[PDB]
Amino acid sequence: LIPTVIETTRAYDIYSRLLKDRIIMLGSQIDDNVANSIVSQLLFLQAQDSEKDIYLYINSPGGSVTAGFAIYDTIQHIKPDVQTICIGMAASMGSFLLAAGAKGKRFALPNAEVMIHQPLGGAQGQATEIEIAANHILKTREKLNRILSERTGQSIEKIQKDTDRDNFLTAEEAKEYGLIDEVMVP
Amino acid sequence: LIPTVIETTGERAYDIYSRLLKDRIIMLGSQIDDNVANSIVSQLLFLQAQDSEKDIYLYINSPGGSVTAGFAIYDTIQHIKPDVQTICIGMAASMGSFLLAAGAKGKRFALPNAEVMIHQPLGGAQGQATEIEIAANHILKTREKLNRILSERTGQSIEKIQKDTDRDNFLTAEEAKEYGLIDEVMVPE
Amino acid sequence: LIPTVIETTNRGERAYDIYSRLLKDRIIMLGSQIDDNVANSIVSQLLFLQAQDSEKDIYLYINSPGGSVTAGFAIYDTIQHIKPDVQTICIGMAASMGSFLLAAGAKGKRFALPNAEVMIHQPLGGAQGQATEIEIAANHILKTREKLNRILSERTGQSIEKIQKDTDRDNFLTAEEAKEYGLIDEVMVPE
Amino acid sequence: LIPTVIETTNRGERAYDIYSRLLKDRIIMLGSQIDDNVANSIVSQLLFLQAQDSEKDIYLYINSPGGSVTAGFAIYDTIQHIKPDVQTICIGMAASMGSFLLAAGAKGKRFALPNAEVMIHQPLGGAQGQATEIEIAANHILKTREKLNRILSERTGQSIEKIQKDTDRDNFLTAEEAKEYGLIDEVMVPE
Amino acid sequence: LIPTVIETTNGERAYDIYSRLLKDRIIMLGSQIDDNVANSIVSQLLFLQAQDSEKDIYLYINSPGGSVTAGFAIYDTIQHIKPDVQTICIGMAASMGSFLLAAGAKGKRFALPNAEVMIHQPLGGAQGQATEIEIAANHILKTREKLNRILSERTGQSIEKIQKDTDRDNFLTAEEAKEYGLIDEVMVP
Amino acid sequence: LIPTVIETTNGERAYDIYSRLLKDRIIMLGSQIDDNVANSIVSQLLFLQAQDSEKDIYLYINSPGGSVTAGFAIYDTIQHIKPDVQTICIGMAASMGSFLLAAGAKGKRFALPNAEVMIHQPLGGAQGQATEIEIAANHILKTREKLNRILSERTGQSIEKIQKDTDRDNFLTAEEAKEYGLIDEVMVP
Amino acid sequence: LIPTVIETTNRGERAYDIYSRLLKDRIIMLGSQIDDNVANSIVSQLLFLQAQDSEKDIYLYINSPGGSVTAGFAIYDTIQHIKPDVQTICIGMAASMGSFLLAAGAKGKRFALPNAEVMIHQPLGGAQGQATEIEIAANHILKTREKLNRILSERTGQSIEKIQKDTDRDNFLTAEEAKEYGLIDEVMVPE
Amino acid sequence: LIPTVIETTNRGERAYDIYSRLLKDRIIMLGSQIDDNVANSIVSQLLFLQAQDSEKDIYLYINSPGGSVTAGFAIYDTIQHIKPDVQTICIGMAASMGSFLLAAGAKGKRFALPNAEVMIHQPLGGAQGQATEIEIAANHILKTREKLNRILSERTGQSIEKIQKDTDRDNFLTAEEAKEYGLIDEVMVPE
Ligand SMILES: CCCC/C=C/C(=O)N[C@@H](Cc1cc(F)cc(F)c1)C(=O)N[C@H]1COC(=O)[C@@H]2C[C@@H](C)CN2C(=O)[C@H](C)NC(=O)[C@@H]2CCCCN2C(=O)[C@@H]2CCCN2C1=O
Ligand SMILES: CCCC/C=C/C(=O)N[C@@H](Cc1cc(F)cc(F)c1)C(=O)N[C@H]1COC(=O)[C@@H]2C[C@@H](C)CN2C(=O)[C@H](C)NC(=O)[C@@H]2CCCCN2C(=O)[C@@H]2CCCN2C1=O
Ligand SMILES: CCCC/C=C/C(=O)N[C@@H](Cc1cc(F)cc(F)c1)C(=O)N[C@H]1COC(=O)[C@@H]2C[C@@H](C)CN2C(=O)[C@H](C)NC(=O)[C@@H]2CCCCN2C(=O)[C@@H]2CCCN2C1=O
Ligand SMILES: CCCC/C=C/C(=O)N[C@@H](Cc1cc(F)cc(F)c1)C(=O)N[C@H]1COC(=O)[C@@H]2C[C@@H](C)CN2C(=O)[C@H](C)NC(=O)[C@@H]2CCCCN2C(=O)[C@@H]2CCCN2C1=O
Ligand SMILES: CCCC/C=C/C(=O)N[C@@H](Cc1cc(F)cc(F)c1)C(=O)N[C@H]1COC(=O)[C@@H]2C[C@@H](C)CN2C(=O)[C@H](C)NC(=O)[C@@H]2CCCCN2C(=O)[C@@H]2CCCN2C1=O
Ligand SMILES: CCCC/C=C/C(=O)N[C@@H](Cc1cc(F)cc(F)c1)C(=O)N[C@H]1COC(=O)[C@@H]2C[C@@H](C)CN2C(=O)[C@H](C)NC(=O)[C@@H]2CCCCN2C(=O)[C@@H]2CCCN2C1=O
Ligand SMILES: CCCC/C=C/C(=O)N[C@@H](Cc1cc(F)cc(F)c1)C(=O)N[C@H]1COC(=O)[C@@H]2C[C@@H](C)CN2C(=O)[C@H](C)NC(=O)[C@@H]2CCCCN2C(=O)[C@@H]2CCCN2C1=O
Ligand SMILES: CCCC/C=C/C(=O)N[C@@H](Cc1cc(F)cc(F)c1)C(=O)N[C@H]1COC(=O)[C@@H]2C[C@@H](C)CN2C(=O)[C@H](C)NC(=O)[C@@H]2CCCCN2C(=O)[C@@H]2CCCN2C1=O
Repeated sequence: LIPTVIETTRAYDIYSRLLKDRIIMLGSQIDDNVANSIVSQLLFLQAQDSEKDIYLYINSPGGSVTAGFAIYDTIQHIKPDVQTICIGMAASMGSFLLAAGAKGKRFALPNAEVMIHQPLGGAQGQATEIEIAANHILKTREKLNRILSERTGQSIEKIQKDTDRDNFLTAEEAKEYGLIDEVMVP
Repeated sequence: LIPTVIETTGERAYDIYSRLLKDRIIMLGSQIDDNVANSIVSQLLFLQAQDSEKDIYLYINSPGGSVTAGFAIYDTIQHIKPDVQTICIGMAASMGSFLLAAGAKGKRFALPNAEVMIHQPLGGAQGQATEIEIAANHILKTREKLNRILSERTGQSIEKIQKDTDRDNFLTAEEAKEYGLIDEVMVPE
Repeated sequence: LIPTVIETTNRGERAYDIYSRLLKDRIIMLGSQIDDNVANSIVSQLLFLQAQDSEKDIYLYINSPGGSVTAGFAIYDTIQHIKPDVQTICIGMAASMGSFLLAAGAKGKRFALPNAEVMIHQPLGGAQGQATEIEIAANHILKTREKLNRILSERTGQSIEKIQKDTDRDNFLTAEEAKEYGLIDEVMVPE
Repeated sequence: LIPTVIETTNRGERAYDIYSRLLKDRIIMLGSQIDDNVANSIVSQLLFLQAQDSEKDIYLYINSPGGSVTAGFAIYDTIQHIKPDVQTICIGMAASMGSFLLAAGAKGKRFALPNAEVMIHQPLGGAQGQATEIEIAANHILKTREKLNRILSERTGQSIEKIQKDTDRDNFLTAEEAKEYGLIDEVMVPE
Repeated sequence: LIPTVIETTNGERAYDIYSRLLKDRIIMLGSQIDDNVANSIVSQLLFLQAQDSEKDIYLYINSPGGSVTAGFAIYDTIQHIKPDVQTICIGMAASMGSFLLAAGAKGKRFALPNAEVMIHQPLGGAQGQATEIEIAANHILKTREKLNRILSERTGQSIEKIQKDTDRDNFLTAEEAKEYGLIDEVMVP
Repeated sequence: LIPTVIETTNGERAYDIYSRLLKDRIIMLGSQIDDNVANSIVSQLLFLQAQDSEKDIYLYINSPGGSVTAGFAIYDTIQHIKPDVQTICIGMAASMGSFLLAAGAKGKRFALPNAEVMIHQPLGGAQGQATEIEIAANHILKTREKLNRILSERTGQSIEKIQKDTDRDNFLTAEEAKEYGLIDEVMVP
Repeated sequence: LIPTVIETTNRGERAYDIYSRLLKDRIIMLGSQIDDNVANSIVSQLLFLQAQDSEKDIYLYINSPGGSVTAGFAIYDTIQHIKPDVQTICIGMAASMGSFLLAAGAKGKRFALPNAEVMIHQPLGGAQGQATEIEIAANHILKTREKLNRILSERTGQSIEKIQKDTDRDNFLTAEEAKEYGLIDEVMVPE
Repeated sequence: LIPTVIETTNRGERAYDIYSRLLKDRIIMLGSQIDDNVANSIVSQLLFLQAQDSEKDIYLYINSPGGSVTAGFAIYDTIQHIKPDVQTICIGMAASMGSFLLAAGAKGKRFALPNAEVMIHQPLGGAQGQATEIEIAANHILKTREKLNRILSERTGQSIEKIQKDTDRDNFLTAEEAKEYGLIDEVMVPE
């Protein structure tokens, strides 16, 4: 399953060994369980050293918006720069969090994919209940577009237009858009 | 389970519902879907073709169902020349109560222990925010359309109907009369 | 699954399903669970027989575990509305709305066969969701119960209080006990 | 899949399904599990056959595993109520409520074929819920067993005590054993 | 997909194929034997005796058997009625099917050259208390003793031999079934 | 996949990330509230008081709520213990989650700038007799009156306003929740 | 997912799961549905705590919907058997057998938190089969209700008659209502 | 789900699961449905404790609905084989093979707590297939029942005839009734 590594100076699972050097893996669908683990890792690493950079590695299709905002707010709240690196795919809220990294320190590997889209949801019941859920999800999208605007340097209007459908971007296209700063080269 | 009857006028065999239709009675006694709506519409148009002067009688024991199917029946009632009397037996709920109130003025009835339920329309939305936005706007406009027509038929204000249909509202025959959904409570002869 | 019978008169030979044959002699069979389809059949049959003859008695044979309350009331109100006396006969079992409709027959003309069972209960329902939604559903079924007890009081000669108490749990009765209660007038004596 | 028979008749040549053809000669088939649908069919048939002729015998052929007790009593009460003698013939198997209805035939006219099976047992039921609810259903099914045993005592000539002991578990009886018991009167001999 | 056949009269008359065969006193036992099948076969046997008490009846058997009690309903009706019941096996007569094949009128039990015959012991089951399992065992054992007793009388084989021969499934050719005493003749073109 | 963290001592000690946080008096309420979650949270609150009756406890909330009774187990333990319980909403505090957020020590209830807060009425159900439905309705209504009473005291809003505001699902931004009285401060970097 | 606590102790620094840590101070958690597994765990814990110290009080925290009656009586009988006083604290909810065990605590030492719920009701069960089998299960669960009511009478100071009426249907009680009833002794005040 | 306890001696600090801790003091928990896995655990525990000390008593605590007969007999024969007295204590419920094993404990040393239930019954099984296959299965379960009744006769002081009659249906007993029967010697009086 998950391999064990030995350091001379104990036994670590590979993910915990990376955390010792301030690397956090976001490598799954974002639910509350994932979000609370990332949050706790971010807070622990600040408590260890308030000044040294943190590195968030992202291979995620996204998931829950609220779970993603738990991570987003914790990134912005803490003193250290949180560097972000896209490996494989950062989609939806995973791409949102890729863009959330410290300005100048957001990366994607050359063949990594980035996807931007509008939030997904649903409601079943009375017209009033459907009205509430529609107004809530539209306000959630407004909140997402506004932050992405500030993050990428693109206008709210352009982001609305470009996320209307699923938008698949190359690592190059992600830089051009302003979702990342550099394509990390071999 | 559907019984057969014999008439003496030669002689002919009828299923009970076809026999009532002979005397211009239409039965709306199930969940309102497309099949039911198209049946009732065809029945209403046939009875007008036979006689455009004589009254038609729509007996209602229905939990409602599809709003558009209900509206297909509604629009046919209003288009045709004959007065369509409505009679609530057992229960008229949702689109069933809407169609009960759609009967010719002075000619909407309910039996003493019949129940009338009014409610807001039900639906669903899946997918993207804009897809949910369209679905929400559609069902809200559908409700506006329902509330407007009900207002005109009952005499009640649009907002009172908005308030009284927000949650499921169960009314007795007397309460439905007082509300303006019907005109008379049909008492034993 | 229903047998066919052949009938002979001035008009000749006619084939009937057995239930349609009984209907020709003003007998309606209430022999299933009560839903909207059954109710609408009964209602249509009651109205047809009044149109045929508004003086002659109608006969409702009941072998039913009840079912839908609103469906039963569609039958109930139709019985009361039409001019002819509607006799009721319990064969086998009249439970729930079945027993309500048995008590609904014309006074003096309600019967049960010596080994027929009669069951009386309170109405059954359900609610899932918000506290307000549950309140409304509770209030509806309580008012439905009030209506059932009020009518049953008139037909039996018992108080609403006694009916409330006796219907709190499922209450099974013999034919004799149903007669003593006022649900029926007579136990039908064999030949 | 049931066959159609053509018979030359007085009014004219006629096509019947075979079960309806048998009904013409006053034979009713009880050949399935006893539910409310089956019971109401049998009741209608017995009432139709009395209306045609109040004097001539009726013949009820039984190949049934039983089923519903109340549905069985709808058939029982109708048999006893009508004037004509109802003969009972067990073909294949009469079990549970099937065996009860076999025993219910007019005295001297209850038959089983040589290799036919008769099974007698106590009522089956259930209750799930509160202790009060389980008490009611237990008391109800126990009174139902008393009613069945008391009638069986009258019909077979055996004591309630003996029937109680003999029906505690499933009891399979041969045709000759059914005769000795008093469930039937005669084993039907090849003509 | 049961085909309709037409026959001329001094006009014309339509039959489904099976009802047409019954007119010439042929009963088809061509399915698994349950109570529904048994009561149908029993009624046909009784009807055909009523039409003619003298002329032979013909039972055509392509059945894998089924219910034992349903089988005995048919068996006892065959024995009761006065007409001779000829039995013809086409395809397969298994279990209670083969029992009823052997029950045909003496000298009048047939099987087609490639038709198969299977004899076996009765199948059943019980689940519950030891007392319940004992009763169900004693019942099925007595049923087997009843089957073996009659098969002995029909075949000429001893009760002990049939017990041995039916312990497991025994498949017989048409010639073997003749030799055994289950049939009298193999029917040749 | 809960990561292990290592800390130096005058040797070394391993912690799962959540147990490490508890050492500094942080309790994570980051799942649906059931009895298992409640008893875990209750035990942590009681343990931390036992360690130090003076120092603050910190409850971090990312919960969609769940059970009301399980929620009140946590609520009553917060009130009982002497230490001030600070509440911080990350991501979402919904239903009983938002109730427990509002239950934090006065002046010490927080939410992050993009964290969402949802208030609603309690959910339930009953299926059976009218008597059974009445009891279950009266019980859930009384539970709501209990929730609204406490929320009134915590927020400053009237019992009547909260009733109106929780009739349907009400989604609040971190700023709106502050203004409402559910939290005291929006936590800024 | 349950947290691990590190505590400095006399023998040395030690890692505990939080529930085992509480047990060290003589606290047992009853925080799930009561089945045989839960019951045997509680029994073992109560016996272990007597063995360590026969004099010092034990504390049973209850957040339980109830469950099995026999499993509940394994816990009840062990509480009464041991020498130490067993204090009971209702946190969140004590329902059915949960409320019974709350009432079972040493007199003067039964508590509920201000917003904690207490529910009392009659036993739940079932039977499916013969009339004899249903009789046995009905008589068994009725005797079980008598046993529970008789003990509750002793514990709360109310009559068997009152308990019978009050537990017929589900009865939800506030902490203060539980105190007036005598199920608990005290509502636990914020310190 | 099982709590951990820390123990102190000459050998220091040791952490135990609560059931392993009880086993150190020669207590075996029989607190589940009896299958082969449970039986093999009990058998291994019994043999280990004899190896440790062949004089000191062993204690078997029983909270069990029974299960497999052969599994129970593996435990039974192991109890009888080993030299130490094996005391039995019924907590909550000993039903079926659970009650058999309760009666299996050393004479004079079988206990039940005042509210513990004891149930006795006949063994349960099934058979599907040929008449010969059903006969064999019937004969096996009947002989299994003979063996159970014969042993229960010795341990209780009742006749095989009385045991056969009393075990025909599910028979529930109080602790006192179990003592009167000879299944246990003593009802365990509280402190
Ligand atoms: C090994 C474990 C280390 C745990 C680190 C937790 C931490 O840094 N929490 C953030 C809040 C937070 C939680 C979250 F989930 C997501 C976020 F983005 C942010 C925090 O408040 N940090 C404080 C320092 O720690 C605290 O002061 C105390 C004890 C610490 C164990 C827990 N605490 C708090 O949670 C409270 C809420 N924080 C405060 O009391 C102080 C003062 C009030 C405003 C919040 N706060 C601070 O903001 C303090 C002073 C400003 C610096 N300042 C922290 O860094
Ligand atoms: C025995 C079968 C009788 C069927 C009756 C159909 C009928 O009355 N249709 C309505 C339209 C309609 C359909 C529906 F589904 C729901 C509705 F509410 C209304 C109708 O058009 N009625 C006409 C009479 O019939 C028609 O003229 C012709 C032939 C008739 C067989 C079918 N037709 C039409 O469907 C068309 C659409 N109608 C017309 O052609 C004429 C002229 C154009 C406007 C519609 N129309 C009429 O309105 C005529 C005007 C003369 C009065 N005027 C009807 O009653
Ligand atoms: C061969 C088919 C015969 C169908 C018989 C229907 C019938 O008797 N309906 C009841 C209403 C009713 C329906 C129901 F479902 C359950 C009920 F309990 C009662 C009825 O109204 N009966 C009338 C006679 O019939 C009617 O006058 C006309 C035509 C008849 C085919 C249909 N109609 C009505 O449905 C309307 C509603 N009835 C009336 O218009 C008249 C006058 C307004 C009050 C109701 N009404 C009558 O009550 C008339 C005069 C009083 C006698 N009086 C009926 O018996
Ligand atoms: C071809 C259609 C034939 C229909 C025959 C029905 C019939 O005979 N019902 C039994 C009752 C009954 C029903 C049942 F389901 C199971 C039973 F066991 C018994 C019956 O009452 N028979 C009467 C004759 O018929 C009736 O008098 C009238 C009309 C008949 C169509 C229907 N009716 C009744 O149902 C009513 C209830 N019966 C009566 O009115 C008379 C007088 C009141 C007591 C019952 N009753 C009779 O008992 C009459 C006189 C005594 C002879 N006496 C019948 O045989
Ligand atoms: C077109 C429809 C033709 C229907 C043929 C029915 C018939 O033949 N029944 C067998 C009994 C039987 C039923 C069954 F399901 C399986 C069997 F194997 C046998 C019968 O009894 N046949 C009698 C003639 O018919 C009857 O006498 C009367 C009317 C007939 C419509 C029905 N009945 C009987 O069912 C009764 C039971 N039979 C009798 O009453 C007489 C006298 C009592 C003993 C039986 N029985 C006869 O055995 C009579 C006299 C001996 C000749 N004898 C029949 O052939
Ligand atoms: C490392 C483990 C720490 C365990 C902490 C348990 C604790 O604080 N329990 C609360 C009760 C409680 C339980 C719960 F689940 C939710 C709650 F909100 C509250 C408690 O009672 N605390 C006492 C101190 O502890 C106790 O006195 C004893 C031993 C402690 C191990 C367990 N006990 C009790 O549970 C009993 C019930 N408490 C008391 O006996 C005393 C006196 C009676 C009233 C309750 N009580 C107190 O309230 C005492 C005195 C007031 C201070 N006062 C506690 O702080
Ligand atoms: C750390 C491990 C501690 C284990 C403690 C078990 C224990 O106390 N069992 C209770 C019985 C019991 C079990 C149960 F599950 C629920 C209950 F309610 C009660 C018990 O009997 N306690 C004894 C002390 O322990 C025992 O004497 C011996 C060894 C102990 C390891 C196990 N034993 C017993 O189980 C036997 C049955 N008990 C006895 O032998 C003595 C004498 C016979 C009557 C029972 N008994 C006692 O009752 C002794 C003397 C009275 C005090 N008296 C205990 O407290
Ligand atoms: C620390 C592990 C201790 C394991 C204890 C096993 C044990 O006591 N087995 C019983 C057999 C048995 C197994 C079982 F599953 C359920 C039972 F009820 C009984 C046993 O045989 N016990 C012997 C002692 O042990 C043995 O001698 C040897 C080694 C022991 C590790 C295993 N063995 C046996 O299994 C064999 C079968 N036993 C014997 O060989 C001797 C001689 C042949 C007859 C059986 N037997 C004994 O009966 C010996 C001498 C009499 C005393 N006598 C045991 O107590």
